Amino acid sequence: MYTFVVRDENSSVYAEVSRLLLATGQWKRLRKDNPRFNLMLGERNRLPFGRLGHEPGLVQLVNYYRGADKLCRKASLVKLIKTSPELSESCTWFPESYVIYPTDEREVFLAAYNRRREGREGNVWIALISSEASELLDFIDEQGQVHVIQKYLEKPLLLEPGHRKFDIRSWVLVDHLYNIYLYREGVLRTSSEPYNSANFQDKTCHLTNHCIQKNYGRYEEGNEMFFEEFNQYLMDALNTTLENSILLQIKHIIRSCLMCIEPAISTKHLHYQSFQLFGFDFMVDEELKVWLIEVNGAPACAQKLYAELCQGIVDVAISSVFPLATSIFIKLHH
Amino acid sequence: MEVIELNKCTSGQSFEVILKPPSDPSLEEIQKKLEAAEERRKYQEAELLKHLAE
Amino acid sequence: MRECISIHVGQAGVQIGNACWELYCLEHGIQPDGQMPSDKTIGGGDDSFNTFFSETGAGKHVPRAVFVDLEPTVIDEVRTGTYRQLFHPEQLITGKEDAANNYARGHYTIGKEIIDLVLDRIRKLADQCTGLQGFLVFHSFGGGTGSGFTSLLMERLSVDYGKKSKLEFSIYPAPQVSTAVVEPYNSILTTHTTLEHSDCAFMVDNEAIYDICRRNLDIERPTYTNLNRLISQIVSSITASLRFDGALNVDLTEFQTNLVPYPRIHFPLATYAPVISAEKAYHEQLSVAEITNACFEPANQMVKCDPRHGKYMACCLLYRGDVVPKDVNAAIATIKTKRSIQFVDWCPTGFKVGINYQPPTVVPGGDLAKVQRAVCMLSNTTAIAEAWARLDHKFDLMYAKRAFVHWYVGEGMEEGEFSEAREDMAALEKDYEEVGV
Amino acid sequence: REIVHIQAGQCGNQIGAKFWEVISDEHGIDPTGSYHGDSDLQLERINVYYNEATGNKYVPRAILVDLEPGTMDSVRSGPFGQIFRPDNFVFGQSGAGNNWAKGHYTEGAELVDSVLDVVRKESESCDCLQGFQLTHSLGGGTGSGMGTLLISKIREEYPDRIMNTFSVMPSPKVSDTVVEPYNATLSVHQLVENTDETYCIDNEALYDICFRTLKLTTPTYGDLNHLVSATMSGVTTCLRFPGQLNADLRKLAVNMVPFPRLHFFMPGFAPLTSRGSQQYRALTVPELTQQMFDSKNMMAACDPRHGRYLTVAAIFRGRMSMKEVDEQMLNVQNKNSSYFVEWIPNNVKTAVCDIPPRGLKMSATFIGNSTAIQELFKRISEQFTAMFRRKAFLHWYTGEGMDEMEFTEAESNMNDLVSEYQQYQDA
Ligand SMILES: Nc1nc2c(ncn2[C@@H]2O[C@H](COP(=O)(O)OP(=O)(O)OP(=O)(O)O)[C@@H](O)[C@H]2O)c(=O)[nH]1
Ligand SMILES: Nc1ncnc2c1ncn2[C@@H]1O[C@H](COP(=O)(O)OP(=O)(O)CP(=O)(O)O)[C@@H](O)[C@H]1O
Ligand SMILES: Nc1nc2c(ncn2[C@@H]2O[C@H](COP(=O)(O)OP(=O)(O)O)[C@@H](O)[C@H]2O)c(=O)[nH]1
Ligand SMILES: CCN(CC)c1ccc(NC(=O)c2cc3scnc3[nH]2)cc1
Ligand SMILES: [Ca+2]
Ligand SMILES: [Mg+2]
Ligand SMILES: [Mg+2]
Ligand code: NA
Repeated sequence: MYTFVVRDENSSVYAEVSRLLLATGQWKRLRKDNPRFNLMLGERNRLPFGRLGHEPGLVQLVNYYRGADKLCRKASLVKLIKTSPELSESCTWFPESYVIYPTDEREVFLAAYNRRREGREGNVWIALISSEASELLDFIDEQGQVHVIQKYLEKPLLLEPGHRKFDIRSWVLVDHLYNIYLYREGVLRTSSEPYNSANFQDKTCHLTNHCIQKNYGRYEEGNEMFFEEFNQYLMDALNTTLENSILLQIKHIIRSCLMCIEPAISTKHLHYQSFQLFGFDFMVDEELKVWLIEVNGAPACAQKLYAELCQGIVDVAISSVFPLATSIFIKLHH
Repeated sequence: MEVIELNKCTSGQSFEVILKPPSDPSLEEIQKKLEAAEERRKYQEAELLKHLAE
Repeated sequence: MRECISIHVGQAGVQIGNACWELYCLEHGIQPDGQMPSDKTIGGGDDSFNTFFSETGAGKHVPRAVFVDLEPTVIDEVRTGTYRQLFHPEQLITGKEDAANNYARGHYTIGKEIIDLVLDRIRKLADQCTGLQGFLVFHSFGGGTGSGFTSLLMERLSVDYGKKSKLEFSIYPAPQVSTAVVEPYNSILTTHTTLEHSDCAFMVDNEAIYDICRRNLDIERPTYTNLNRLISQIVSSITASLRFDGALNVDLTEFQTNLVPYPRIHFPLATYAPVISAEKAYHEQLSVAEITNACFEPANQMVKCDPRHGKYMACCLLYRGDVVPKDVNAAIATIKTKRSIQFVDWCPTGFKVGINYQPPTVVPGGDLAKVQRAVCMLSNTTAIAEAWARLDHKFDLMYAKRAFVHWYVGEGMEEGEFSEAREDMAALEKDYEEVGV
Repeated sequence: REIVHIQAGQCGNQIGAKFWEVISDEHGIDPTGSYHGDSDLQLERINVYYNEATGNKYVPRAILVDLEPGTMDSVRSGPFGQIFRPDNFVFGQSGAGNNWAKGHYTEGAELVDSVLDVVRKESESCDCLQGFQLTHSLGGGTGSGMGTLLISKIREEYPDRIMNTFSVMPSPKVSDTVVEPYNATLSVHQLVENTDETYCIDNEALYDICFRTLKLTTPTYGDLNHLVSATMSGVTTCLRFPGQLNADLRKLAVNMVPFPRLHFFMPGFAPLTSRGSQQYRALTVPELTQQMFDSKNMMAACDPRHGRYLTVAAIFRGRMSMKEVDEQMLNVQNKNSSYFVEWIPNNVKTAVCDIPPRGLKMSATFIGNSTAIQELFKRISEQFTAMFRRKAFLHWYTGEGMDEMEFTEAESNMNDLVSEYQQYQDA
């Protein structure tokens, strides 16, 4: 009979998890500030890792990896990839990006830009989307935050029927043993209105966020296409499968990113242990080449997959540590 | 990389290896504090004995 | 040669003092009766071990140390211990009634009645010094004496010995080995009052020492004897440079220079390896690379925390046994390629190494196995602030309800000193953060 | 570090006598006062309760008080009757008639100075007196009235000394007279002010235990006192025997009492035993822990589930796996952390002594500072008001010079004590 606490109630994912735990009748929820817990569903900001693993006779576990923010924040991600030999500046699956600070690496970004003057070579960048630096670097001084500038992929793979843009979301679970588990079910957050490569002010057809579009729901319910359909499309349209054309690259990128920061965040020989659910966002160009967009440290799930995914978390990340009285995951071996 | 300040002797040796370069109260103040706390133990004790006297 | 005086305050300080001086004698070949056949300069000398020992014309080598406790039971075991002849009666000061785990009682009430006596007995040693460096002060955070009287003593030493340095060996409170609840109060209170009176303080969490004794020495439930003999080994590693020939950390001033850039942030993290059980039948001796790599495992640290998520300001490696600079540099080179070691931008990323060819001496019949090589790393990492965070949280929980406060107020202390001390700790935690991220 | 013992009244002297009977056996002291044991751990802390009298004999640092000679004559002719110093027998003749006023204001006032002379003579002999302890009932006249009078005058002459009590609470289940709630309410008023620790020994609980658990058809005061002496031996174990626990009464008080007025403890003991009926099956450590936390072994008829523990202390005795002790102790907390306040970190502490009590090869003594103790005072307050609203039986008191106002005040302070416990139960 184990105990746990909840310190982020805006978490749609772990709200489902806390519920499932209670339903087993072998887990009891405590208050926010009760330290005598076995599990902690902690907050997103300033989680007190320093106070974990100091309760005698209590094996403590937390649903967040300390230091994982370096991967799950755009400014840190670019810095991580460029400075890490494991990934390097010659990274093939990450769009070239640069860190820009308001009034740093700005004069360097121009070096690549000064060459783009060659012409006949696509030149559009994102923070929003524009074709020239002058206006790009003029609005990043108008919010006051630290923003990243990245090469916009001008020739994305476009779904038919519709001529639509789309991004892929993969959910990855890393347990206490740092086993990397890819959820077999992903989702395509697609565009409903056709992709217009002319001008990029109208960001309804370019930004494929589930919220921005809320022609919604024309093709697929909720503007969300899942792997079974998307796979069938690739077979019929492009004479290939999802596993071959895209997923091998996805599995490669996920495995490369986490293995890189493993020595920095691993809780192998620590006095407390950690697991965490990640949300990798990918992008496919017209030549079936996968690109990494970003990583989410506190991802939300698709409505259909909440039940299956959340149950999976309890199985391999919680019950693995706290046992009770075929798998929906793909283990990325290393 | 760079080893420096190497000093050797019979009992052992010491050195330094660099990998990358960079980028009170007075005595009276004390005894006033202590005595300021003593008078308060005596005030508290006085009010106790007063209370017990009533 | 410059002398060093050791001050042991409270039960923890005294009993650890015993473990250390016991070990020192075995290392320097000094006998329980205080005789040292090795020393040919009878009745005096200019040697390195004279830093911790003075000599009598009769050839006895006496510790430059003073034991102080507000209750006699612990020090009484020194008076009748195996090293009873070693010490001088005036070096052992005992009260009648302890501080009852009350900082205010140790500091104000009882402290006032014995502080002058202690300073007088300390002055008797300082007069026998040709050039006193300063003091090494052993005590617990938790005890009323170890916390209360120590802070008072540290204040007076800064008045009567302004130019002299002062180092701390402080026992951080752990529920595993404590029947006290008010420890968080005493720790915050004594840290606040002592902070600017201490140049360098080595904290030791009983939690860490406890688990090391269970994990590595296979001791089911460590006693204080088990903890202390392990602690004494660490302390020995840290003070070895003051008692032997060398060029690294030869005086107390050099501890501040090499480990403490910022005065307030003067709490270096200690990490020790290897810890091997004497009851371990078969043991494969560990190499320089293996023991050095172990200095970056949290399980070997004197305080459990995660240096990966902080920044280093300094780092010293202190080896004892079969070690040469070659194998050390080779070890460092490998370790950095695989581990997270961030230094603050305004510091050089490097290590000050010290080696003593004589391997670590072990207490006969003790729990530790003899080894061919051992190492103690002294790294000033911001990650040690986790220990302050834990402590300050426990403090805030109790003080929000003013629990147990009446005990302190009843001894003449102001409730305001609680908030003053807590404010200081809040500033300290933020100082660590500015440097750390 | 010596402790001066006082026992006042019938109840106080009878539980006190058995207390000395029990620990005198543990320390190997015979009724004559001569040591006859095997271990020497029985002696290196025997100065706490015994003065080493001339002729190689140990004499209890105990003072026996009463306003009638009846009970004290029984002590003197009891098993360990001679062990006590004859000069320390201080008694009157008139009695107290179960009247708090007589014990506190008239009959007792006449005798109290005589008692203090004996307290003084004992204290002056102490190298370093660590505190006083009193055994008494709160339902009678002498132990209740004169006891709280003594406490008041000891605090006057020794204001910086620890003053604790082992106080027997009255219950209708085991009642001598109807005015027991009056005497109890008046006494609690005193204990809240002038003691550091009061071990609440409820006769209701002692009766229930003897009947429900121990299966005794009609328990006597002797049966009730087997539980008291065993508990008292338990809480004093770490004071009387050497161990890694280096604490005097003051240090123990600091760690157990977070608020000065809330110092009323629930004692407990395991395994529960009938006198004479000895034990064959030794309890496993899990069983000791489970029982001492169960309400059925509590000596204060309070349900700890109706409140929250501020602090808890547990003294295990006998040879056992101290690892297993921890694991089981750490288990109770981690199972029911809702009944422990979260704003006092690590408020459950444990100790082990190698020497078990007689008859048992291992045992556990429970000391709980629970807010549930308010149920005890609530009970007394109900019984109090039931009579006081009609001013019943009050003439016994006003006849001794007391005014109704003093009853109203005493009632108010105890109702405040209840509201205080309720404050932290909601924190
Ligand atoms: N490592 C270690 N810690 C100890 C030892 N003795 C006591 N402690 C710790 O010290 C804390 C309690 O303070 P003490 O040193 O026992 O008390 P004190 O300094 O004598 O002060 P008083 O309250 O007057 O007794 C607890 O957290 C103990 O764990 C010891 O021998 N070794
Ligand atoms: N370099 C690039 N080329 C093309 N499209 C890009 C791009 N970078 C981002 N996008 C598009 O912009 C959209 C929003 O980008 P981004 O991922 O930064 O938003 P976000 O903060 O919402 C990630 P999440 O919602 O998962 O936390 C993506 O869905 C993708 O369509
Ligand atoms: N446990 C116990 N309680 C007693 C004993 N004698 C009396 N009492 C209780 O104490 C109250 C009577 O007080 P008593 O000691 O006789 O009064 P006193 O002699 O004038 O101080 C009643 O509530 C009894 O239940 C006894 O021997 N043991
Ligand atoms: C501090 C936690 N522990 C267990 C480690 C503990 C141990 C013993 C006691 N005993 C007493 O407080 C007491 C004994 C007597 S005799 C007269 N008054 C008293 N008071 C309390 C707590
Ligand atoms: Ca010499
Ligand atoms: Mg002490
Ligand atoms: Mg009677
Ligand atoms: Na007199």
